Amino acid sequence: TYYPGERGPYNNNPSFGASNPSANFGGIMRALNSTNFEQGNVEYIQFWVLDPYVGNGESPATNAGKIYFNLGEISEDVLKDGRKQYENGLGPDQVMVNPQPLWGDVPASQSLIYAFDTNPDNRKNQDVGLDGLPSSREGSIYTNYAGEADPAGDDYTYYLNADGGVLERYKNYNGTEGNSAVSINDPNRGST
Amino acid sequence: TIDMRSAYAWSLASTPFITSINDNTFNANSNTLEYGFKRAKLSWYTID
Amino acid sequence: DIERPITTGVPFLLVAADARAAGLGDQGVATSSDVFSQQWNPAKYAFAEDAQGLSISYTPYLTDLANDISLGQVTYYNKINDRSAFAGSFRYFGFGGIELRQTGDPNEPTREVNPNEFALDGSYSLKLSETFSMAVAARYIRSNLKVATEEIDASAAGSFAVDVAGFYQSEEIAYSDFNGRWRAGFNIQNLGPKISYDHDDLSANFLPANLRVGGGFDFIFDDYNKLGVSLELTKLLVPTPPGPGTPSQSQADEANYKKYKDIGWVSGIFKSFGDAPGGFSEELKEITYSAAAEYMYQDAFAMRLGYYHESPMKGAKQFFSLGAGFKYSMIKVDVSYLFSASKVKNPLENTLRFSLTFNFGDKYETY
Amino acid sequence: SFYVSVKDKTIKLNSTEDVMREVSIFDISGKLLYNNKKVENTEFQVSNFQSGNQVLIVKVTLDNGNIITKKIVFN
Repeated sequence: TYYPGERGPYNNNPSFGASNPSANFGGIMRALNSTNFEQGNVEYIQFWVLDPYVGNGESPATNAGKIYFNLGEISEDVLKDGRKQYENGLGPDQVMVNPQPLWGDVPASQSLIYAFDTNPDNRKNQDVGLDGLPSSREGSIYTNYAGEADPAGDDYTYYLNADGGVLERYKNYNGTEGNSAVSINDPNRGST
Repeated sequence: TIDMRSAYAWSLASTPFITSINDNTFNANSNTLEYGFKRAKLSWYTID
Repeated sequence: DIERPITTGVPFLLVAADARAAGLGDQGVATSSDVFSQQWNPAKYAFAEDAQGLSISYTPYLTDLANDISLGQVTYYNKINDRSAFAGSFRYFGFGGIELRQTGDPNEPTREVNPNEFALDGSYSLKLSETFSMAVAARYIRSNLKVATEEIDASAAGSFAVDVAGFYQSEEIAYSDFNGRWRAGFNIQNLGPKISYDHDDLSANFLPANLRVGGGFDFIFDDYNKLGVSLELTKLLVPTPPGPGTPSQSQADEANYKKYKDIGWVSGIFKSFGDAPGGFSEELKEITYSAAAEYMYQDAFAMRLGYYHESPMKGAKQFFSLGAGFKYSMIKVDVSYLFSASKVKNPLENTLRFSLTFNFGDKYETY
Repeated sequence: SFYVSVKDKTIKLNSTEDVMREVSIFDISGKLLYNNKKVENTEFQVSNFQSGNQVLIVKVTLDNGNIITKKIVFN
C-alpha cells in the first residue's frame, strides 16, 4: 500500500506537501539466497497482481504509475552515510561515532551478533529505528518535523493496536522504532 | 519457482537510481538528507 | 480417468479403520457383529456376543517412505442388557512428530508439531425387535493438519455429525444342505454442518455424508464351519460439483461453482440423488459396491476375501482384499492386505493392516 | 547425528561426517518432488509452490547404502 502524498521514513523534506506526489517513490528490498542466476538458469520474474482499477475498492483511473524491479548489487546503506546501522549496538553506555553521522546515532563498536538481549530497559534504549534516535532526539536531525510526535516518521504500530480499516492498521506496521518489544503480551506487539 | 512474497523478508530500500548511475531522479546521488526527500510512505504486509 | 470426483471435507472419515472390514473389501454394514462395528453399523453392537470389548487398529501409510504415518482406531463397547449397547470409538490420523528445525546450532530448543486429524464418536444401539436393532451416533471431528507459520494460521477446524444406523439379523434358518442366517443393515453417516477449514462461512466444505446399505448370508455347515457372504452398496450424500458447463467461457464455470457451493448440507443430501446430466443408468455411476466372503473355523480362525469397486469415473478405488483372523482365548488378531486393480496408486497398497481386540465380561446368547 | 533444516524453503542436510550419496524428497502423497544423485552436504532448492502441502519426506542414501529418513515441514 503506497501513499505517494505522505512522508516516508527519515524524509526531512521541508516542502513535501507542496511537491508532486507522482515524483515520489516507495521501495523495499530483500536479499536472494541463490545469487548465481546463470547456473540456476533464472529466466523471468513472475507475479500475479490484482488489478487495482477494477473491483470494489478501486483507485481512480487517473492514478497511473510504475512499479520498478531491480536485480543485482544494490546498496544496503538505507540511510546513506557509509556506516552500517545496527540498533542492538545502541544505548546510553555504548560508544557512538564521535561526530553524529547525519541520520542520528551509529554505534562505534564492531557488531558481533544481530540480536538484542532480553532486558526491557536495554530494549527501549536500542529499538529506536534505523536513525538510532529514540524519537525524543529526532527533532535535532529531522528539523522540519521537530514539532511532530515522530519527527523521523519511523514509529511502529501493531495492527491490532491501531484504528480504522485494515489498510490504516498496517500503515505503520513497518516502522523500525518500537517494533521489537520484549514481551509478546505488549499492546504494541513486536512483529520481529 | 522461488517465492519472494514473504513480507518479513522485505525491508526498507535504499534510494534507487532510475535510468543510469548519473540520474538523480530520486536524489540517490545526494550525500545529504536530500537523499531521502522523495521517499513517500509505503506499507508492505500480509493481512493477518 | 476420474472425472468430477465428489469433494468433501475430512475424507479420512471414509477410510476403513479396522483390518477385519478392510479384508472384506472395506465393508461392515451387514457383516456379523464385532468390536469394530461403529464405523460401519453401530446398530449391531446390540447383537454382540460378549458384554464388552476393546480394540486397537493400526493402518500404516507410505510404509516404504516413512514410519509413524498411520490411521489408528480405538473402540470400546459395552452392551448392558440383552437389548441395548453403548459404544465409543476414536479414529486418529497423524503424521507423527515432526521437529521444526532451522539448524541455528544443533542444541536449539525445537518446536515439535504433530499434524493430525481425529474423530471421537459415541453411539447407543437398541434392539427394537428380536431380530432388528437401531443405533444413533454422535461424532466430533477435528482437523489439525496445517502447521503454524507466519501468515499461516494452524487453528484446528471442527464439526459435529450424527449417524443413524439399523441392523437386521435373522434367526438360524435350516435349508436342504445347510442352516443359514440372513443379515442386512443401513447406515446414514456424517450428517452435520459443513466444516470450515479456514474458519469462514463463505469457504466451507461438505461433511462426507454417506449412505451404506448391505446384506449378508451365512452358510453354516457342520455347526462349526461358517461361510459368510456379504454385499455392500455405498453412496456419498454430497452434491456432485459441476463439470464442463450447465448454466463468457469461464463465466459459466464460475457461476456453476457458485451455485454448487451455495447449497446447504441438508438440501445437499437430497440433491445428491440427481444433480447430474445423466439418467438413472448414469446415476448408478455414483454407487460403489463391495462383495466379501469370510470363512470361519471354530469361530477362532477366519479367512476373508473381498472385492471393492468404485466407479472409475469418480475416485477410481478398485481392489481385492485378503484377510485372516485368529482368536486365542479372549484376544482376536486380524490382518488384511490389499491388491489394487486401478490405474491410480492406492495409498494402502503393499500395506498390512493390524487389529487387536480384547473381549471380556459376560457372554450373551445369540437368537 | 543426521539433521535436516529448512530456513527459507531451502532444505539443508547436516550429517556428522556421514557422507551422503543421494537425496530424494517426497510429498505426503508419496510423489517424488526432487531427486539428486550428487549430494554435497548442501542446500537444495525445491520449487516453492506445492499446492498447500507442508510436510515433506527426505530420504538420504549414504555411501554404505543405509537410508536416513526425516519428515520436515516445508516453510
